[PDB]
Amino acid sequence: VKDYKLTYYTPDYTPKDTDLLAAFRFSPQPGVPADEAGAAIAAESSTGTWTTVWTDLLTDMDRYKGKCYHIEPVQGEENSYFAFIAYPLDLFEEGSVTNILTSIVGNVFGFKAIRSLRLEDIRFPVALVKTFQGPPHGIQVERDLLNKYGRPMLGCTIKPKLGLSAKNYGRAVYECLRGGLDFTKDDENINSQPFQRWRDRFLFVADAIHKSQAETGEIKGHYLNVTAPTCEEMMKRAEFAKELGMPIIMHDFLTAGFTANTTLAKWCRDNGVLLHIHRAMHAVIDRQRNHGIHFRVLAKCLRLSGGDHLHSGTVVGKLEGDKASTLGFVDLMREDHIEADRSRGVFFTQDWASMPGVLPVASGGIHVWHMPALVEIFGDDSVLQFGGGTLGHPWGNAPGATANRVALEACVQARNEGRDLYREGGDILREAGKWSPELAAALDLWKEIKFEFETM
Amino acid sequence: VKDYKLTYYTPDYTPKDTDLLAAFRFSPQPGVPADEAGAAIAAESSTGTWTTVWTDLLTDMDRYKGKCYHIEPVQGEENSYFAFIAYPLDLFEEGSVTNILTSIVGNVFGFKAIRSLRLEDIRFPVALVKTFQGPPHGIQVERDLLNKYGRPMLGCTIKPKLGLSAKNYGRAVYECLRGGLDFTKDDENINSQPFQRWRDRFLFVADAIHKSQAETGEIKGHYLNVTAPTCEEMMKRAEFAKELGMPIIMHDFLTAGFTANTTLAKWCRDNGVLLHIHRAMHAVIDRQRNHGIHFRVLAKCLRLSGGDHLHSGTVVGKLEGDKASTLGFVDLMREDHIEADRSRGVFFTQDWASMPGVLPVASGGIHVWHMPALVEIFGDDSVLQFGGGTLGHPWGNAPGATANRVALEACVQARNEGRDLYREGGDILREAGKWSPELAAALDLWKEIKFEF
Amino acid sequence: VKDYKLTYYTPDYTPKDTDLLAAFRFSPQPGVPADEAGAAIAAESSTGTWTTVWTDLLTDMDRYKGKCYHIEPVQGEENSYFAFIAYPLDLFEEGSVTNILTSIVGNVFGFKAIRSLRLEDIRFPVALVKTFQGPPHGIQVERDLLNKYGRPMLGCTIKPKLGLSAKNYGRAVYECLRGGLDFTKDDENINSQPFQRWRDRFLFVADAIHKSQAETGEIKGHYLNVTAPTCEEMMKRAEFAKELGMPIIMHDFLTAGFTANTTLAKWCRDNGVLLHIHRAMHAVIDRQRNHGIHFRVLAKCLRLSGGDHLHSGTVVGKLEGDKASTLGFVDLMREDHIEADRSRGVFFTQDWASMPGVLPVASGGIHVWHMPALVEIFGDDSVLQFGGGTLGHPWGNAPGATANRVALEACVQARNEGRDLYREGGDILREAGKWSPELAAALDLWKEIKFEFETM
Amino acid sequence: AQDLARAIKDYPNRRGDVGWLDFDYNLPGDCLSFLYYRQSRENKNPSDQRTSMLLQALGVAESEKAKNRLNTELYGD
Amino acid sequence: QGTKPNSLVCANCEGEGCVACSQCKGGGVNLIDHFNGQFKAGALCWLCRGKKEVLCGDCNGAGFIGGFLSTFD
Amino acid sequence: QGTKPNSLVCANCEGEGCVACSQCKGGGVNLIDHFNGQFKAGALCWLCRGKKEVLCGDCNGAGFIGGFLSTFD
Amino acid sequence: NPQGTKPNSLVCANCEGEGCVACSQCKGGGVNLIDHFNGQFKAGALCWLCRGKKEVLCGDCNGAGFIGGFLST
Repeated sequence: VKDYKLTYYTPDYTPKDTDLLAAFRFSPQPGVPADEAGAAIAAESSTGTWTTVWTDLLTDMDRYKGKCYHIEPVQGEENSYFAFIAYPLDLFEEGSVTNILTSIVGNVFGFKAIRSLRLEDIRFPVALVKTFQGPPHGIQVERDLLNKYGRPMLGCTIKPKLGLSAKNYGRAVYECLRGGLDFTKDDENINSQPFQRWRDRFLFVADAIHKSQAETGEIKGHYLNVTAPTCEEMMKRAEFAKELGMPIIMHDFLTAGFTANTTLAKWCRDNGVLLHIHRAMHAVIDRQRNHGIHFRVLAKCLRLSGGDHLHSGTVVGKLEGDKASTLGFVDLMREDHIEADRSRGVFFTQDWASMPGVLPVASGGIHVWHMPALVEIFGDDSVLQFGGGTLGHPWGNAPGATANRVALEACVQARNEGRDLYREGGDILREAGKWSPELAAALDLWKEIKFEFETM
Repeated sequence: VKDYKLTYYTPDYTPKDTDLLAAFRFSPQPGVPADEAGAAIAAESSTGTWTTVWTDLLTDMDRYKGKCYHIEPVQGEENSYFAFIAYPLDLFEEGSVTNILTSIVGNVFGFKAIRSLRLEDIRFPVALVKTFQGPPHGIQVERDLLNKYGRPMLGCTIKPKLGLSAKNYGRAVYECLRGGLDFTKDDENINSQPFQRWRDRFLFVADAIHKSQAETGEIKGHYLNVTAPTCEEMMKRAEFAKELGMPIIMHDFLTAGFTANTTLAKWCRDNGVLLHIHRAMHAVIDRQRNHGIHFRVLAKCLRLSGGDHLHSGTVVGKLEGDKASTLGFVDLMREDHIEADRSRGVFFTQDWASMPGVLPVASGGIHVWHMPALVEIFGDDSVLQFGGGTLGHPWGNAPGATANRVALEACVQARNEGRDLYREGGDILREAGKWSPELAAALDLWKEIKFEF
Repeated sequence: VKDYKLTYYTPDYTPKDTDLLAAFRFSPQPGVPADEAGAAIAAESSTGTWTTVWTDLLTDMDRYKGKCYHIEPVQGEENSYFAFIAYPLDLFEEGSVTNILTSIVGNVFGFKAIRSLRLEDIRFPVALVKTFQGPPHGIQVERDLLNKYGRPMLGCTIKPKLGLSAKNYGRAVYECLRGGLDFTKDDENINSQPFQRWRDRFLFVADAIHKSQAETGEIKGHYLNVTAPTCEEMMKRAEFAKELGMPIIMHDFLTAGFTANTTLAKWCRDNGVLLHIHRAMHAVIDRQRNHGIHFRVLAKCLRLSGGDHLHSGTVVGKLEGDKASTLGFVDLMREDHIEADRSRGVFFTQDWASMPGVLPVASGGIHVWHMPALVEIFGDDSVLQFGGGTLGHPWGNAPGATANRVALEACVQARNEGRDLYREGGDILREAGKWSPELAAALDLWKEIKFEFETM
Repeated sequence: AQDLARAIKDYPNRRGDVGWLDFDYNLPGDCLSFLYYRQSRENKNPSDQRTSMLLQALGVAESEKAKNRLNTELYGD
Repeated sequence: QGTKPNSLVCANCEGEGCVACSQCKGGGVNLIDHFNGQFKAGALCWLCRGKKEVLCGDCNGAGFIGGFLSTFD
Repeated sequence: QGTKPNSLVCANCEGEGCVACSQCKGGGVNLIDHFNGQFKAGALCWLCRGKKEVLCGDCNGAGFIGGFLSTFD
Repeated sequence: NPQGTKPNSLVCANCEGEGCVACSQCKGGGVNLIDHFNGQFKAGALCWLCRGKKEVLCGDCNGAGFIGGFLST
C-alpha cells in the first residue's frame, strides 16, 4: 500500500491447515524490490488491489485475499527469489481442477514488473483432497484385476511403423503379446485417419488379444487411444471398446484438457476399465527452468482429476541434480504422506488422506542392459515400456518379447536373494543369457553401459 | 542412402497446395549446425528416423514424413534461425484440432540438441479448413441478431465480484445495463463457489436483463460463465441459460481444453446462442520469445474450432513491431484473404474459403480518454470492455455508463465527418462534455489526456 | 448480354483448383449459335440472368456465377458441341449430394432453345471431396474382413425363382454356399410381400449361413435387401440383420434416393457392415446417347455418398467403342489419380485424396467359358455374379458352385505363371476339366465363344 | 512397377494414335514413354503441365526414334 | 421475341435488361399533371420516380428470351 | 507511473487509492456556481457530491502501477 | 553421443547414418563362424545372429540413424 507493509506481505502469519499454499520462483525487473514483487504476485492472483476502495462497503474484505507469508533468495542464482503465498479455501469450487488452475495461474504470469515467473509446487489441504474422486482404481486394485504380483510389468509401443493396415497392426500386436509381454500401446498420433479408421483397428486388436490370452493363460491388454474431437465421439469410442471386453484405454490429458479427462475418469470408474494417461505437449510448459509450470504440479493435478498410469520418464541417464527431482515426484504420486525435503524438490508436507496412488511408466529408448538399473530404482510398482528394444530383435517380434521377459525375471529373482544390482548387473545378465539363444542375441546386439565407477 | 544427404532437407522442394506448413524459430546447442537441426525438427515431428530400415517394410513410405525446405537466419539476433516444414495432408484427421496439436507440437519441443524452439505461424490448406465447423455465427450474423450497426459495442466488467451476494450482483448488472452499455461480463474465476452458486446467479441476472431491456429499448446481454468440471455440468448450465432466454455465454478454451470447446461450439450452433471465448492462462505458453507457441497460432486454432468473440488485448501503448504484430493477427480474425507480410508477423498467405470472422475484444482498464485511438484502430468491428472506467465514476454506475456511451458516439460521429480522431481527440471529447455533466465529471476524474505526439 | 461477349463466355479464363467443372454435350435448335447456347447453359445453372439489374445492389454478384470457358465441336457428329463450364465452390453445401445434383442439373435440362442436353463428366475439387465420408470400408479393409486374397470373389444370384417359401429359399442358399461360392444375392424385387415377409427370410438365410460357414471353414455371406418404404422401416431391417450377425446388406440407390443412401452408409460405417449398391432403374436416365446423365457421373456421386460394391456390367460382349468407356469408368472408381484421356471417356483429371475405392461387380448371363476373359479384364479386384451359370448345372446346385470354383482357380493359377488368357483360355479350361466330372459337365452344355481372331 | 505393367498392358490397344509406331513394343521404357507422351499431348501448349510430362517421358525412353521424336516435340519444330 | 440469328438476346432492350422509362422518356419528370393529382407535371415521373429507367417488360430485366429460369412463360 | 525504487506504488496518491477531491479540494462544497446552474456554489460539490474524495485517476483506485489486473492499459 | 566425422546433429558414428550395419558374425555366405551347443546355426550355412540376412540394426542408434533426443527407436 505504502511504506506500511502492504497488508499482503505479512511475515508474522502462519497458515491454517485449510489453506492452499503455493511457491513461486520469480525474477523481477531492474529497479524493483523483492517484497513489493511478492505482495504484487499475491494481489494479482486474487482481488487485484492493495487498497480498500472497491473491496470494502460493509464487510466484503479480508476473507478472499491471498496473503504472502514468505520470501527468500535462491542459492546460487542472483536476482531470483522464492515467494510462498497462501490462499483461503472459499475461493475454490468443489471438485474442479479447471477452477484451481484458472484462479492461481490465471493472469499473474503476464505481470509486467516481473521478468519471469515459475510455479514450483502446491499444497492441497485434506478438506479439498476429499472432494475429488481420484484415480479410478489405483495400485492395489489395478494389480489385483490383472493378477500380476511381484515384478514390474512390461509393455511395447509400436512407434516407428506408420501407415499400417489394420490387419497387419493386429498381427504385430498378436506376435508381441504371445511372446511374453503384458501390455501394448498405440502410437499417440493414431486416431481415425484415412488410412486407418478407428473401428477397424479396435476390431482386429481385440481379436489378437483374445487369441493370445486364450492360448497363453494370463491376462493381456492394449492401450486403445480414445482421444477424439468431441465429448460425444470420445464417449462413443469408449463404449465400443468396453463392449469388446477391453481392460484398459488411453488418453492425452494436456491437448484434450481437464474437463474431458475428468469426464472420462468418471466413466471409467462407473464401468470398470483402467485409464492410462499420456503426457504429450508438456515440454511446451515445463522445459525452461525460468518460466512455466514445473511438472510435479501437473502430476498432483492428475492424481486428483483421475488416471492410473502416468508417464514420468526414465532416470537412467541423468545426474543427481535431476535424478533427485524425478525420484521426488515419483514418491509424490505413490505414497500417502510425503515430508518436506528441498533436495528432492518437495517444498511442502503433503498428506493424501488414503487416496490411491498412480503408477509410473518408464519409457523411451531403453534395452536389456538397463534392466538391472530400472528394477531397483523405480521398484516393483512401475510399468516399463520398450519402444525399439523389442521390435528390432535380429529375428522377429516374439523372440524380442521373450528376451525382455527372460531378462526381467532374471534381474528380479536375483534381487530377491540379496545380490547387488549396481555391482552385478552385467554378470547377472550374462549368466542368464546362456541357456537361451534369444537373450544371447539381444545382449550381443546392444552394448553394455557401465553406469559409473561401480555404482549409481 | 548415406545420411550425409539427410533426405529431409530438400531446398528445391516446392510445397503443394494441400500441405500444412509450419514455421519454427529455433536456436541450437553449441557445436551443432543449422541444416542438421532443421532436418531433425522435421524428423522428430514425424516418423522419428532419417533411415529406411523400419518404414521400408514393403515399399511404402516417403508419404508420411515432413521435410524441411527453407532455413533462413534471423535478422539482428545471432545463433537463431527460421525453419519451414511441410506436412502431408493424410496425416491429420478431419474436424479434430487436438490431433493437429498432438501431431505438430508433440515431443519436438523436448528435443535435446536444440536450446530453444518457438512455433511462430502455420498455414492450413483450404482442403482442411473446409472440414471444420468454424464460428457458430460470425460477424454479419451477430450484428444482425443484436441489431447494432455502425459503431463498436460497449461492455463492462464487474470488479467487486468477490463476496457479493447474487441479488446485489443482479442489481449492479441492472444499473450498468440501464445506463447505456450493451454487454456485462462475468468475472473469469466465478463459477460455483460456496458463497454464490450458479443457478441462484443466473436467475437474478436474467431478471435484470429482462427489466432493463424493455426500459432502455435496446437488446441487452450478460456473458454467463459456463465453465464446469465435466461435460455433463457444462451442458446443464448451457441448457439452463438457454431456457431462461439468454443470448450469449462464455468459456475458457485454454483451461477447459479443445474437446470441450468444440462440443460447446456445436451445441451453440444448433441452439442459436453466441459464444464468447476468454483467454485465461495464456502467458504460461506465449510470453517469452525463446520458447512457447505464439498467440496467433492459437487464434487460428480458435477460429477453426469455434468462437464468436475473442480477447486480444489493447494496442494503445505498445512501442512498435510489438504493436504492428498485434494488428497483424487481428486481420487473421476478420479478413478472409491475408497476404504474406513479414513486417506484421504473417509468414504465409492464408485463404479462409468464405468461413466467417471473429470479433476482437479490447480489454485492460481503458478510460474515456482512450476512445478516439481505439475507435480508429480496431474500427467498428469490435467490442470495448471497460473495467474501472465505468464503476469508478463519482456518481454511480448508471452515470459512468452514460459517460462512456456519450464519448463513444461523439467520437464515431466526428470520424464520419472525417475529423482525425487521434489529432482532435482531446478537442472532440471536450466539446461533447460541455452539454453533459457525466462526461465532464469523467473527463476531470481521469486526468490522463494521453498526449498524441 | 449483347455483341459484348455475354460476360459468361470467357475463353481467356483458366479455372482455379477449387472450382467444380462440368462438361455438357448439347445440340441446339435451328438458327441459334453455339456461343450463345453455351453462355445460356451457364446462366441457367445459376442466377438466371445475363445482366445486372437484380444481382447488383452493392456487391453481391460476379461471384456466384458460372462462367463458361470452353466450347468445341464433336468429331463425327454435326450440330453437336461440347461446353465446359466452371462453378465456384461457395454454391454448394458441405456433405450433400442432393444439393450438387439440384444445383447443376436442376432446371437446365428444360431449356427451350436447346434441342438436347447430356452431362458427360464432372470434376470435384479436393476441398469438396474431403467433406464427404466416402465408402464405409473400401477395398483393402473389405478384403481383410473376409480374408480372401489373390482371386476375385464369386457370387450367385437366385433370380428366376419367385414365389418360393422362406425355408426353400434358405435351403437353396445353403446348397450354393456350401458348394464353394462366397456370396449370394437376393432378387432385387424381393421385399416383404405377402408370400414371403422379410423377417422369416432373414431368419432362415442366417441359419443357412451359420451352418455352411461352420462346416466349411471360411466366411460366407448373403446380400440381404433392406430397401423399405420409410427411414424407420429400413433402419429396423438393418438393425435386425446386424443382430443375427450378418456381414453385408444391400440397397437400391436410384429408386430410394440419395438421402436414404447417405443415411444407410453412415449407419454401416458406425456398425461395421459392408454395403452393396444395386443400380436399378438406371437405363431410364442413361441409355440414349443424346439426352440424360451418363453413368460415370453417378458412379462418382456414389463413391462420394457411400457404397463398397457397385454394379458396372460386363464388357465381354462389346466393341472397343464402349469397352473403352467401361474400362475408363471402372478405373475412375478404384484408383487414386486418373489422368485426362478422351479415348476412355475421362474428360478431366481427378484426384481422390486417399479416399478408398469401390469394387466392381460383373453380372448377367455369364458362364464358365467367359472366366478366362473376365479374370484378366477386371483384374482380381472385382466380384463375379453368376445368375444362370450356376443354378442350371445338369445335376444340382452344389455341383454348379463347385464347377465355377474349379474353373476360377484354374484360370487364376494359370495367369500367374505367365500363360496368356486370350490364346490359351479354352485349352486351360479343357485341361482342368479332366480330373473333375463337375467341370466336364459344365463345359459340355455351355458353348465356347472364340472372342475374336485370336485375342480381345 | 504397377504403373509400368499397366502401361505395358495398355500399349497394344492403341493401334491408331499420334506417333504410335515410333515407340517399339519389346522395350519397357518405350511403352512407359508412350504413355507419358500421349498423356501430355492431351493438353495445349506448354502451361508448364505438358512440359513436365514431356520431360518425364524423355527421362525414361531408351530407343532413338523415341528420343528424336520427343526432341522434335519438346524443343523446336 | 429475340433478335433472330442469335435467338436468345432480347430484341426490345438488346440485352440492356433495364430500359429508358417509357413514361417520362428518360427525363425523370412527369410530362403532364395526373387526373388523380397525386402526380404533377414537372415534379417527379409517376412511374419511375426520377430514376429515368425501368425493367424491360419483354424480358423482365433478364436479357433472356425463352430461358427456363426467368420469363419462362 | 510509480515512485521509482519501489516501482509499483502509485506516485500520484502514494498508495491511498482514493484521493482528496480535486474540484472542491476536500471541502465538499462547490467553489463556484456552474454555468449550467444545476450545481451551485456553497451547496454541494458537483464532482463528489460532498464525500470529499474520489478515486485517483492514475491507478483508478488500485494503488497499483502496471498490474495486469487493474489499470493494465 | 556419437557424431560421424565433424560435429553434426550426432548422425550416429557407429553407422554414419546407415541405420542398419553389417552383422558381426557373418562373412561372405551369411555363414556362422560360431559353433554352439544348441546347434541350430552351429553347423554352418546360417549365421546365428542375422539368420543369413548379413545385417542388423545399429546398436548405438537402434536403426534411427541419428542420436540427440531420438536415441529411441
